[PDB]
Amino acid sequence: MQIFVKTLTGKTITLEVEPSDTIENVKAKIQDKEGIPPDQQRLIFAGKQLEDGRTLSDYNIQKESTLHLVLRLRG
Amino acid sequence: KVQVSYVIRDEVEKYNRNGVNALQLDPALNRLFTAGRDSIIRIWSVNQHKQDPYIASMEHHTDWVNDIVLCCNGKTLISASSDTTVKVWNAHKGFCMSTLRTHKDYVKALAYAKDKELVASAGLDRQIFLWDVNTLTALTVTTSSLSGNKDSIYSLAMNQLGTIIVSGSTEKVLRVWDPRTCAKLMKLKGHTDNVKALLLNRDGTQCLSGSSDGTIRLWSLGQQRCIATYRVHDEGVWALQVNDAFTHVYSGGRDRKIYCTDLRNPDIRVLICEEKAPVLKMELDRSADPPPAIWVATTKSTVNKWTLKGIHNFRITPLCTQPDQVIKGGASIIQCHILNDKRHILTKDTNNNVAYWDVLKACKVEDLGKVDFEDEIKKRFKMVYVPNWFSVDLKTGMLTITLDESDCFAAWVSAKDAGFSDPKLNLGGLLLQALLEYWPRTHVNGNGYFQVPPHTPVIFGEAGGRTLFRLLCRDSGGETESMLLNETVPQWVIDITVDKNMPKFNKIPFYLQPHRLSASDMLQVRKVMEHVYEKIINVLAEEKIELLCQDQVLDPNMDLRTVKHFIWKDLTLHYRQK
Amino acid sequence: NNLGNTCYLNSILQVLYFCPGFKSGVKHLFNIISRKKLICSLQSLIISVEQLQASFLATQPRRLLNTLPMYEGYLQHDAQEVLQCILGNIETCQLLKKEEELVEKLFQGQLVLRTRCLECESLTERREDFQDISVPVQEDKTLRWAISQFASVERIVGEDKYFCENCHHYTEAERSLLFDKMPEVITIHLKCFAASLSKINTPLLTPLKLSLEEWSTKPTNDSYGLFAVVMHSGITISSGHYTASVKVTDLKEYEGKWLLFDDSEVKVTEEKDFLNSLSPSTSPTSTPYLLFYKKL
Ligand SMILES: COc1ncnc(C2CC2)c1-c1ncc2c(n1)n(Cc1ccc(-c3nc(C(F)(F)F)cn3C)cc1)c(=N)n2CC(F)(F)F
Ligand SMILES: *NC[C@H](*)CS(C)(=O)=O
Ligand SMILES: [Zn+2]
Repeated sequence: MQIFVKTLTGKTITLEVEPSDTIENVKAKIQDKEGIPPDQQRLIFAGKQLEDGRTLSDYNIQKESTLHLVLRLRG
Repeated sequence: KVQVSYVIRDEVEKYNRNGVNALQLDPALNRLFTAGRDSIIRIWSVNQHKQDPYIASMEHHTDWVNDIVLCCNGKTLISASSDTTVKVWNAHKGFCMSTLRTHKDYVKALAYAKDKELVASAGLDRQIFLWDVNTLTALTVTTSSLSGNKDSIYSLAMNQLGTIIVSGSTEKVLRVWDPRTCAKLMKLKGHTDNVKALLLNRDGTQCLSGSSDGTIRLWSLGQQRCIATYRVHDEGVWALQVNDAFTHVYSGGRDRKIYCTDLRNPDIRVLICEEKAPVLKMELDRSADPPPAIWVATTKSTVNKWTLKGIHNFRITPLCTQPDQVIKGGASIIQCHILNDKRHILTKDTNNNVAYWDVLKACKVEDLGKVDFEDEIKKRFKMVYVPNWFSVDLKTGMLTITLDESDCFAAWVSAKDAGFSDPKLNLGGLLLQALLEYWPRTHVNGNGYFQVPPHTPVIFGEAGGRTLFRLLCRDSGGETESMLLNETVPQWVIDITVDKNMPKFNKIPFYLQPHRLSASDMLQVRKVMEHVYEKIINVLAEEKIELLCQDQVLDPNMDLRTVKHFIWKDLTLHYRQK
Repeated sequence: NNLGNTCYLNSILQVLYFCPGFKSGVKHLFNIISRKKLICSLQSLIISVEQLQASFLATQPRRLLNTLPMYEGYLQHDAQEVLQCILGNIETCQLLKKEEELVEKLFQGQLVLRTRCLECESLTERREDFQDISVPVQEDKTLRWAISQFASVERIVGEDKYFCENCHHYTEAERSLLFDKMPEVITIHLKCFAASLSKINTPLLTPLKLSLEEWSTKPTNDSYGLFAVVMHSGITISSGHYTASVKVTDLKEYEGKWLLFDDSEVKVTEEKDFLNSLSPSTSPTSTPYLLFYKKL
């Protein structure tokens, strides 16, 4: 399969995720194509954060799905 | 960043498979050149008396062919393809002569100044190179870059005298240059969507354009403005052709209709017959005035020849109903499935036919016929697990298998599992040994098991980009082929084929508990039974112990790597006596 | 009353308390629990806060903190994270109502995604629910421009090539976003951080009015008035004292005057005076982070 990701600038990045992997593999691919450490990324899909340690079949991600990329701002 | 690949195809491909992208005509010899989405270029004979029209083909590209131009009075042919390569051929014998690889992305445009002998090429990388033909046939040639541009170029045209060149891009703004001085002249705006067809007069005074919006505009190069606008087409126009004296235009697009629109008065309209697929790259027969024929191309593998005789005398009912000359075409593959044991492939093509392919031997063993795909897939179920080590690409309507450095050597299988005649084989290593077999560097004073058929093309390409080489498995023992192979192959292929380096293996931990060990992935549970028996003694091992995983009794032949994948959901086992 | 180590939950609670139709709905959900047997905690805090408003005319926000594997000890966290956590904990309504809507109506909408191959000109439509809009602050100077960048025609070229199954090749496509259902209040999330890890201190001129009809799917005529802003105060992504300012919704002379919830001090400002603070006319220290647009 093929999914899209909206980075910080607003551009779109394409991934071939093979929907049987965990969130850590997706974050690793995002870091490979973006250079952001995987411990500071916050993936958001359908207005709900993607939690680690789970596959993608539970989130029913299919076809072309956009995942919004945001960081974490602490205070 | 280098991937080795090869395709599975028949020795003599005689019919089109995927479609047609460009057309050309040779009135001197009465031949037709068909550069389709399939990588092969064919030379048909357009004589009606030839019941089997076919001449030698030209197979050297690895992807789609976008446009071909017949140069030097039909002696040479220039072809541009999706992979960033522009080649030079010899149309009299159909063999390549040169190659130009100074492009970054796809190439989609190609012009020709007949009275000047120049060729210009444009692509998705937003560059335009001016090439002189006379220095191409005889030969690191020099470059003449003429590109002030900001987005991808989808079509390009040049006038007959080679003094004006116009390009169309996604800005809906046409840019006009000058080949001799490489200067900028005009900036023609006033379009809405992509422009995919440009036609210029012989003297370059007027220009015709057709956009994906669905409108045809007549420009002027003596006055930076548009003159007339026609919207006879409901959908976008993809093809455009004109008469000799800029008096009539033949158009067609996604509408699946072909019109003949007048230019002086756009209220005269005749409807040539409608094709069954979106018409693209329409071609005209210019033997005499008026043109007595027209060749159309579509997204399906068939080329028709409509006849125009009712024009100028017709006084909207279609003029034709059937074509006069038909060229047959084959069937392309639209679906594939890799079986549980990663050797065989089940492919379903158009006209609803399913075939059973092989990968290691690179051949087809059987065709199953008219059966449902889902039931056939469910019937062919095997209780094994072998990690994937290749990929299948369905472009060009044929089977293409790509091997990547990451996971080519990731599949170890037993000797009897592979079917040969205990050795622990490696599928990727055997395939890579079989491919480069005539290479003299691999010899010593697919090695001893099988042999890939000696006509499979071998391609060394970059990661989703230009292909650095293209080789035939049979033609590898020569001089030039060896010279290029010494530098084109990557390192990880050399360390496996040229030198005998054993690729690494895999291990997995598993917890044993009488309700930590490291063992090879393809280890049968038969050995875990023999291990627990011989450690806790106070045929015999087979009969007096049985292992349970998730409360399922384990068969003493299925190995550890499929216990994890099919039964377990680190792995843990339990054992009970008797 | 409010010790300054919980600066995110405090601001989120203060913003949510003034949201339309929130304190009334939560009282109803607890009333259903009241006769059937996080919701019980929220109703307790709302009662306590309303007691103080009578006097003016130790709140202890830690009761929620204890009830809400990422919240251990005295640490620093995000505001949008706790907002999403609270809005996700509020599941409970569905479980209660199954046995026989405060987020699906207040904070919920739908989108439409269109992709168009440039070779075959074939479209494709998908539907995705959105709870907030993440908008680019600045390109690698207007709210409308930022929203347009977020949702308009954008072409995916280069290595990001669309794989069209009608052509079975890697083509080039264009994408678009459309709004189908707009919630009662629409929140905007500003991506202040820059990948370059950094922080941009140049704000955007946030208007006091809005209209979503150019990017909408149906012809509608409704406005959007700003009523709450959450502002950072730091210079990097390591710390910073959150601050929240909320408009008065509906006491005899405070109407139409913005508030300013500083650290354990309530200050009343004016609408004209406040509008000149977060604007880029004068280089500020605080940078807006979230914007809440109540309808009408
Ligand atoms: C956990 O805390 C909260 N959780 C949720 N929500 C809220 C606030 C009200 C949504 C708080 C909260 N946070 C800090 C407060 C606080 N409440 N109060 C009580 C108060 C009393 C009068 C007013 C008021 N209303 C108007 C009106 F009606 F004109 F708009 C004008 N004024 C001044 C506002 C708040 C207060 N004194 N502080 C500062 C100190 F406790 F540190 F001292
Ligand atoms: N970011 C934490 C809240 C503000 S403070 C004063 O604790 O740092
Ligand atoms: Zn397409």
